[PDB]
Amino acid sequence: QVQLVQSGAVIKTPGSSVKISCRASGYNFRDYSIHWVRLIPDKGFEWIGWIKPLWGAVSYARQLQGRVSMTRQLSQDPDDPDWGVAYMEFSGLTPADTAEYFCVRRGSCDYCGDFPWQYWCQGTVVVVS
Amino acid sequence: AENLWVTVYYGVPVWKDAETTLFCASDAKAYETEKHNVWATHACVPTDPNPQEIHLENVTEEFNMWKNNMVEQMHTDIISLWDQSLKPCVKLTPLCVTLQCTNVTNNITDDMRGELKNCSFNMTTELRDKKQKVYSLFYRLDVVQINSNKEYRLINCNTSAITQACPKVSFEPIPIHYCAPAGFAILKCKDKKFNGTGPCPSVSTVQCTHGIKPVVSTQLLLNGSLAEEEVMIRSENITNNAKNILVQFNTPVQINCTRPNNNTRKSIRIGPGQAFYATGDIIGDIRQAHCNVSKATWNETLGKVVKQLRKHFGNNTIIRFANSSGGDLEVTTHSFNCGGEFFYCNTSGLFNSTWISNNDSITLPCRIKQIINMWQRIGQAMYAPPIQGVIRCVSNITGLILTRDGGSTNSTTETFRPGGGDMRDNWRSELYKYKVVKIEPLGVAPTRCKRRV
Amino acid sequence: INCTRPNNNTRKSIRIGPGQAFYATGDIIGDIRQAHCNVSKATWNETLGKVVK
Amino acid sequence: KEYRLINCNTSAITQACPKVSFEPIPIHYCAPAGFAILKCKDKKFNGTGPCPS
Amino acid sequence: EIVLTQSPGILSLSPGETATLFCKASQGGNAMTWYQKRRGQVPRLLIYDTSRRASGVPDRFVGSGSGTDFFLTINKLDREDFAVYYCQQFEFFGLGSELEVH
Amino acid sequence: AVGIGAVFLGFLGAAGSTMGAASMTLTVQARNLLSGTVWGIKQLQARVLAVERYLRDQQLLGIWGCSGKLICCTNVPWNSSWSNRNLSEIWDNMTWLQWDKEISNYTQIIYGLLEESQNQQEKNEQDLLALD
Amino acid sequence: AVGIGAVFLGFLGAAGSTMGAASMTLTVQARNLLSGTVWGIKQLQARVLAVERYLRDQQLLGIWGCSGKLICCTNVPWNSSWSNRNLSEIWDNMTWLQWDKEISNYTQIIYGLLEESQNQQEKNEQDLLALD
Ligand SMILES: *[C@@H]1O[C@H](CO)[C@@H](O[C@@H]2O[C@H](CO)[C@@H](O[C@@H]3O[C@H](CO[C@H]4O[C@H](CO)[C@@H](O)[C@H](O)[C@@H]4O)[C@@H](O)[C@H](O[C@H]4O[C@H](CO)[C@@H](O)[C@H](O)[C@@H]4O)[C@@H]3O)[C@H](O)[C@H]2NC(C)=O)[C@H](O)[C@H]1NC(C)=O
Ligand SMILES: *[C@@H]1O[C@H](CO)[C@@H](O[C@@H]2O[C@H](CO)[C@@H](O[C@@H]3O[C@H](CO[C@H]4O[C@H](CO)[C@@H](O)[C@H](O)[C@@H]4O)[C@@H](O)[C@H](O[C@H]4O[C@H](CO)[C@@H](O)[C@H](O)[C@@H]4O)[C@@H]3O)[C@H](O)[C@H]2NC(C)=O)[C@H](O)[C@H]1NC(C)=O
Ligand SMILES: *[C@@H]1O[C@H](CO)[C@@H](O[C@@H]2O[C@H](CO)[C@@H](O[C@@H]3O[C@H](CO)[C@@H](O)[C@H](O[C@H]4O[C@H](CO)[C@@H](O)[C@H](O)[C@@H]4O)[C@@H]3O)[C@H](O)[C@H]2NC(C)=O)[C@H](O)[C@H]1NC(C)=O
Ligand SMILES: *[C@@H]1O[C@H](CO)[C@@H](O[C@@H]2O[C@H](CO)[C@@H](O[C@@H]3O[C@H](CO)[C@@H](O)[C@H](O[C@H]4O[C@H](CO)[C@@H](O)[C@H](O)[C@@H]4O)[C@@H]3O)[C@H](O)[C@H]2NC(C)=O)[C@H](O)[C@H]1NC(C)=O
Ligand SMILES: *[C@@H]1O[C@H](CO)[C@@H](O[C@@H]2O[C@H](CO)[C@@H](O[C@@H]3O[C@H](CO)[C@@H](O)[C@H](O[C@H]4O[C@H](CO)[C@@H](O)[C@H](O)[C@@H]4O)[C@@H]3O)[C@H](O)[C@H]2NC(C)=O)[C@H](O)[C@H]1NC(C)=O
Ligand SMILES: *[C@@H]1O[C@H](CO)[C@@H](O[C@@H]2O[C@H](CO)[C@@H](O[C@@H]3O[C@H](CO)[C@@H](O)[C@H](O)[C@@H]3O)[C@H](O)[C@H]2NC(C)=O)[C@H](O)[C@H]1NC(C)=O
Ligand SMILES: *[C@@H]1O[C@H](CO)[C@@H](O[C@@H]2O[C@H](CO)[C@@H](O[C@@H]3O[C@H](CO)[C@@H](O)[C@H](O)[C@@H]3O)[C@H](O)[C@H]2NC(C)=O)[C@H](O)[C@H]1NC(C)=O
Ligand SMILES: *[C@@H]1O[C@H](CO)[C@@H](O[C@@H]2O[C@H](CO)[C@@H](O[C@@H]3O[C@H](CO)[C@@H](O)[C@H](O)[C@@H]3O)[C@H](O)[C@H]2NC(C)=O)[C@H](O)[C@H]1NC(C)=O
Ligand SMILES: *[C@@H]1O[C@H](CO)[C@@H](O[C@@H]2O[C@H](CO)[C@@H](O[C@@H]3O[C@H](CO)[C@@H](O)[C@H](O)[C@@H]3O)[C@H](O)[C@H]2NC(C)=O)[C@H](O)[C@H]1NC(C)=O
Ligand SMILES: *[C@@H]1O[C@H](CO)[C@@H](O[C@@H]2O[C@H](CO)[C@@H](O[C@@H]3O[C@H](CO)[C@@H](O)[C@H](O)[C@@H]3O)[C@H](O)[C@H]2NC(C)=O)[C@H](O)[C@H]1NC(C)=O
Ligand SMILES: *[C@@H]1O[C@H](CO)[C@@H](O[C@@H]2O[C@H](CO)[C@@H](O)[C@H](O)[C@H]2NC(C)=O)[C@H](O)[C@H]1NC(C)=O
Ligand SMILES: *[C@@H]1O[C@H](CO)[C@@H](O[C@@H]2O[C@H](CO)[C@@H](O)[C@H](O)[C@H]2NC(C)=O)[C@H](O)[C@H]1NC(C)=O
Ligand SMILES: *[C@@H]1O[C@H](CO)[C@@H](O[C@@H]2O[C@H](CO)[C@@H](O)[C@H](O)[C@H]2NC(C)=O)[C@H](O)[C@H]1NC(C)=O
Ligand SMILES: *[C@@H]1O[C@H](CO)[C@@H](O[C@@H]2O[C@H](CO)[C@@H](O)[C@H](O)[C@H]2NC(C)=O)[C@H](O)[C@H]1NC(C)=O
Ligand SMILES: *[C@@H]1O[C@H](CO)[C@@H](O)[C@H](O)[C@H]1NC(C)=O
Ligand SMILES: *[C@@H]1O[C@H](CO)[C@@H](O)[C@H](O)[C@H]1NC(C)=O
Ligand SMILES: *[C@@H]1O[C@H](CO)[C@@H](O)[C@H](O)[C@H]1NC(C)=O
Ligand SMILES: *[C@@H]1O[C@H](CO)[C@@H](O)[C@H](O)[C@H]1NC(C)=O
Repeated sequence: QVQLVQSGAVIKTPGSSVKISCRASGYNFRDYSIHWVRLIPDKGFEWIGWIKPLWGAVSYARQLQGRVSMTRQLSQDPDDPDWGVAYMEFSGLTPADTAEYFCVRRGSCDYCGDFPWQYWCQGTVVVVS
Repeated sequence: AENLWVTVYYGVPVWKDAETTLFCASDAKAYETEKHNVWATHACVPTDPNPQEIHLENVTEEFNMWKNNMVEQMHTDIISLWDQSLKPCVKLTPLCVTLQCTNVTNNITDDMRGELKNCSFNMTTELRDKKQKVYSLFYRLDVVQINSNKEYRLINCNTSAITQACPKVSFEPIPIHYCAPAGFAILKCKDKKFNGTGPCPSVSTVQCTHGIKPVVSTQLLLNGSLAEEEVMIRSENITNNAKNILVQFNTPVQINCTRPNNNTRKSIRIGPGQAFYATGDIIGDIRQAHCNVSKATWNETLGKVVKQLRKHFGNNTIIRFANSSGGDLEVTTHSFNCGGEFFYCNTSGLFNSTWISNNDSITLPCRIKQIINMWQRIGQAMYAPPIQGVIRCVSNITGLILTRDGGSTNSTTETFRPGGGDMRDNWRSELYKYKVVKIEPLGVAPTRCKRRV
Repeated sequence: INCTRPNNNTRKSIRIGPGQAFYATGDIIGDIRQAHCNVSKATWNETLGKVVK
Repeated sequence: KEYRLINCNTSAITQACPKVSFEPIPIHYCAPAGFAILKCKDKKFNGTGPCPS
Repeated sequence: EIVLTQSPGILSLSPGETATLFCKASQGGNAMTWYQKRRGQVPRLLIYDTSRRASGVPDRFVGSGSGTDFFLTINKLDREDFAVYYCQQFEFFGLGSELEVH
Repeated sequence: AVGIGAVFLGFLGAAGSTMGAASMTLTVQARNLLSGTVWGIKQLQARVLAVERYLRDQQLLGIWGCSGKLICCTNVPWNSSWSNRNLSEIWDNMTWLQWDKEISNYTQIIYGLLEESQNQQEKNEQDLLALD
Repeated sequence: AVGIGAVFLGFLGAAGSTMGAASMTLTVQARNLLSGTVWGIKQLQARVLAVERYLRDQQLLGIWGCSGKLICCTNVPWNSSWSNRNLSEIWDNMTWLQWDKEISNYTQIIYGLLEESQNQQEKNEQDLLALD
């Protein structure tokens, strides 16, 4: 089975920095993208970015550039080659960032594209004040 | 009369689409460099000269580069050949040891850092009782700090072993020919304009492909096959921004790269019959290895690709470029293997431009890693030996790999960035013209004849 | 038939050298009991009566 | 008071990998082209002799 | 940029019936995706590639449509089916719809 | 005599043309079918897969009326409910690639019809030479 | 028409029954004969052993009168000193498994008789078409 785990909730001062882990377990980590997305009240969804962990190739959205960074850490041993860690990092915090964040993985079928994300994390609520 | 009778026909020329294995074969000149010094002559029948390339009339088939097979087994086969070319070579187990290091003799400005470190340590001799003190040179990207004094260790000695390549076996590519076994055929679209998907109205079958030289490169693929007239862009779903964009342009643009530092190799013995190659003295001034391209040809080819790219996004569109966004080392820069040594060379100086709606040479600096790890396997790190003398290499830049930024929120500009990603796309730049089909004889049709008793 | 070992066990990873793992047996959280097996009485006696017959 | 391992005077020793499991799985046997496998479906057949179905 | 438009949206009905929400794209040619979000929970995938169902999906959810216009139709409404729904072409998103018990 | 005539093409050369012209050459399409350190296993399984396919085809042709004729006729009448085409158009209009999608539904039955027909004809001629 | 008739069995299905009923089906017993990292060597030698056996049988049938008839007759009279059985009983009484133990002694001679008979018939018809 596929499993994702996010971090605990957080309140931050304005103009701060926040680092969020997304831990993945249950599949070969070197073969799938990881996307980050946000959810604000009265806004609907809003896509942030995507990262491939085989070389850590990332891409960010245009209206959020210069304020975010995505890294990864693989698993290096021949015992448990599946688990992996993604790290999101967000700087230049505003009060408008009051939201909930999610890291997702797509479905694994044949006609599965890339954007129909199947598996989700349990969501981290972030309050800035 | 009206009692038409069935008639069976053996050898009706018709086929279907299928998937199977394939066949590796090269020329006879690769056997002249004897005793398997190049790879792909362990497993290579020599190709027969002038194979048939028979032409066809009316028949029209559809192709698809994106769900095409046989590229997957090519990516398997190169990895398997790479692994088969290593087990007869020596391991480097007793080298993971505490290193006493210092700076090389150089009038160093304080704010600049040394690219070379000079280390000495202990090593076993041919016997078991004697041990000796020896020294060598290393790059900064291979040693890290263990933690008065100052000492280092190798980067890979906490997760894996390390295998040295043999200095016999070379690294340059050679034209690999692919061939189908008995009972299949390989089709080929000879159309002048075919983007990469759909029907092609002038086909031709074949038994063996053209020459394919496998080179490994992350951006700006080299020594490739250029298209006929225009500059063609190809993608799977263009409005999707997850997929890469392959650009094949018409005229090749020359590129030079060189390392100028003269180098002296040195042979340390590990024990009985084990050689090891250090990097000894440096005769000359310490300069920095770099690459040159011409100015105006680069600017003109970028104008070409802007003019061709404007058709897929409307005419009144600002288009710009930017360097790589981030990630690990070998995907920001572009990376290749010249002269039996690996280069990682920064590319930010080329992708900085913007384009409105209506003699000098560019250099760029590189770096040199000695240990490598291609394909990011979990327990496989490979050392590479140094070489002798000043090194330079000339090549033809042929194609490009791009990625659109996922720009929402109402912006007319569409920036583009280079992104290496998979190794599969370099082969997909060359197998965009072949699908494999399976013969089926024994058709059956009605006509007016009847078998007598 | 049931069989069980009740002692809680903690593994531990020693490194031998470059890329070699080795697994010891670390601390023991709990009382040291003895691993054993249970079977039912009457079913066993009845099946032995069957095979005697 | 000191000890050593039991096997270190006659042999080396290989650790199993913790990846590979040990539970059995249903292995099916099959005959190649040009043979067949017979099967006695008789209810009482001790293990030797003719079987009529 | 491709903008999605959601139709009727605020829709109050009784159990046991059928219902249908509408969405319209600014650019045709692409596929469609439907997402369900319940109250205080994690969203869940219903429809990808405009007609295909995910795991754990009863087939009484049927998506359809062509070009730019896509309909999502649920027959035989249940109590757990009252939720918030989203249409999805690419990284873009629609505003949503509301299913309420009447 | 011949200044410029159509000589011959490679195998699958005629396959764009009509079936009437394509039926003139079959031997070319028939001959290019047999022949022209882990890798040896892949080559050997490729070769035995090739000869396995060819032997299956030879046996399946052998159980009908014609073993090695390469062109046969038989005693099963064409039911027009399969094809609904005129005789005049098929030999001068369509290709085999065009043909195969049209006759794709009605397969695997015609083969059994040929089997039963050859079986009954063999037992009847067996009875004929039995009274002979 | 047919409410309940004997449809067909698997291969070796009829083999308990008499030879007269078993001779109605041969194609089933004939078709299930060809097709349906050290281990690949065992599979490859199994497959080539299978095709070696089948090709030996095809050649041995080819050197007699009938290449691909699947039912033959020839010009060698049955000597009753081998079998000493009536005609009336064998086709309605015995099975092939029952038959093979009875005819097990007189083998390897009948094959040579067929060889010589086919050879002499071929050279005589050769002389016939020689004067033709
Ligand atoms: C894209 O394709 C181009 C075109 O081939 C490649 O450019 C060539 O790369 C090869 C590397 O394999 C270069 O070959 C090297 O040339 C050296 C110089 O050779 C000259 O000198 C010798 C001796 O005097 C003359 O006989 C010869 O005619 C040349 O004039 C050689 O010294 C090299 O060989 C060394 O290695 C072998 C390995 O054991 C030793 O045996 C040799 O003794 C020697 O030490 C090698 O042959 C070649 O010069 C490049 N240029 C051209 C124009 O061909 C690009 O490399 C390729 N792109 C990429 C990215 O690789
Ligand atoms: C790929 O190639 C590109 C092109 O060369 C590289 O891009 C350049 O990268 C450098 C990073 O080093 C950019 O930043 C410059 O670094 C200087 C280093 O700072 C030293 O000096 C200051 C005092 O000036 C010390 O305090 C410090 O400790 C260092 O010792 C800065 O000084 C530069 O500042 C310049 O601009 C500002 C603004 O105008 C002035 O105030 C300064 O006086 C000075 O003029 C500068 O910030 C550099 O800008 C990049 N080039 C361009 C054209 O932008 C990439 O780095 C390379 N890729 C990789 C991975 O290296
Ligand atoms: C853009 O990206 C898409 C993927 O996101 C990419 O793929 C194409 O998508 C279309 C869908 O519009 C595919 O067309 C389908 O192909 C399959 C192949 O068998 C058919 O089964 C499909 O049939 C439809 O209709 C049936 C009627 O009942 C349904 O049951 C069935 O589920 C389908 O709804 C349909 O024809 C298409 O195959 C792919 N691929 C290609 C190469 O076209 C698309 O290529 C990208 N580009 C563009 C310009 O859209
Ligand atoms: C990468 O490095 C290679 C190193 O070989 C370099 O290729 C060489 O470049 C030079 C100069 O660019 C070429 O020399 C040319 O020679 C031709 C024929 O001899 C001449 O037409 C040229 O000028 C001659 O005539 C001029 C008067 O018109 C004179 O002023 C001049 O002195 C010459 O006599 C020109 O010099 C040489 O042919 C190539 N060699 C190869 C193998 O390519 C390449 O230029 C470098 N890359 C870049 C982008 O600079
Ligand atoms: C080996 O260990 C296993 C551990 O799972 C054990 O199997 C379990 O045993 C218990 C008790 O023997 C079983 O529980 C039973 O549940 C059924 C259905 O719920 C009931 O009919 C039984 O009693 C119920 O009703 C009684 C009144 O009639 C109540 O007094 C009682 O509390 C129950 O409510 C009975 O308890 C259980 O089903 C099994 N589970 C499995 C998976 O087998 C097994 O017994 C052990 N072996 C031996 C030889 O003891
Ligand atoms: C770092 O590299 C340097 C050179 O790049 C190495 O330094 C050299 O080490 C040798 C040791 O045998 C020195 O040789 C000695 O030189 C003196 C000079 O007269 C001579 O009298 C001795 O008999 C002997 O030949 C050599 O001088 C020295 N180089 C310099 C410039 O001093 C060194 O081994 C490397 N490693 C370090 C410093 O850990
Ligand atoms: C390579 O091998 C040499 C020789 O075996 C090592 O030299 C040894 O280094 C250690 C620590 O540097 C020395 O221990 C020191 O001894 C002195 C006086 O004996 C004492 O003051 C220190 O506190 C420390 O105990 C040791 O004596 C020395 N041996 C010799 C023969 O020189 C060397 O460390 C090895 N490694 C490298 C990287 O050079
Ligand atoms: C690459 O080549 C292929 C093949 O020519 C192109 O795919 C084709 O693109 C056209 C659009 O220019 C499609 O036409 C569309 O057809 C639908 C059918 O209903 C119609 O409703 C639209 O209005 C439009 O006319 C066409 O179907 C499509 N496929 C084929 C097999 O022709 C592709 O666009 C080319 N370019 C790129 C950048 O991929
Ligand atoms: C792509 O382009 C951007 C913009 O040119 C590059 O960003 C630049 O990155 C370098 C190093 O990451 C920054 O240099 C800084 O130097 C100070 C000197 O002490 C050091 O303390 C910092 O930690 C950092 O190394 C530089 O400021 C930055 N430029 C800007 C305008 O932010 C980026 O590196 C380029 N990508 C590649 C692969 O070259
Ligand atoms: C297991 O099954 C086999 C087969 O039924 C049994 O073997 C058979 O055992 C009987 C005795 O009950 C044998 O009969 C004896 O035959 C000789 C022949 O001369 C006769 O002189 C004796 O007086 C007695 O009647 C029989 O030959 C033998 N074999 C066969 C093929 O039937 C076997 O006994 C069964 N039980 C066990 C525990 O093995
Ligand atoms: C070797 O080179 C390094 C790198 O320049 C030197 O490190 C410097 O050390 C001094 C004092 O510790 C600092 O003030 C400098 O800022 C350091 N440089 C850097 C780039 O951080 C080191 O001293 C050199 N060692 C020798 C023996 O020359
Ligand atoms: C690189 O270094 C080597 C080693 O010194 C140089 O080779 C020397 O060349 C001179 C000139 O002919 C000879 O006298 C020496 O005997 C050579 N030494 C060896 C070991 O062969 C080489 O010339 C240097 N490369 C340059 C200067 O481009
Ligand atoms: C790189 O480009 C050059 C020209 O820019 C190619 O050189 C031509 O090669 C063909 C085939 O050998 C010759 O017929 C021409 O005479 C060459 N020169 C020109 C000006 O066309 C070269 O083949 C390309 N590839 C490599 C590997 O160097
Ligand atoms: C066996 O020992 C482990 C290790 O202590 C126990 O796991 C702990 O369980 C408690 C209760 O949830 C947690 O607070 C600890 O964090 C757990 N530790 C680890 C390392 O996971 C386990 O419960 C024990 N088994 C029993 C008591 O049956
Ligand atoms: C090995 O050392 C590097 C040095 O930074 C470190 O990042 C890595 O986590 C280490 N791995 C292990 C398994 O200790
Ligand atoms: C490329 O060349 C054209 C014409 O020489 C010039 O107008 C343009 O500015 C050049 N490109 C850049 C980026 O300067
Ligand atoms: C942007 O483009 C031009 C030419 O490359 C120049 O002003 C500048 O060096 C470029 N930016 C960077 C960061 O190199
Ligand atoms: C190894 O040690 C055991 C310990 O009792 C002993 O019985 C055995 O004989 C020894 N074998 C050898 C070869 O020494």
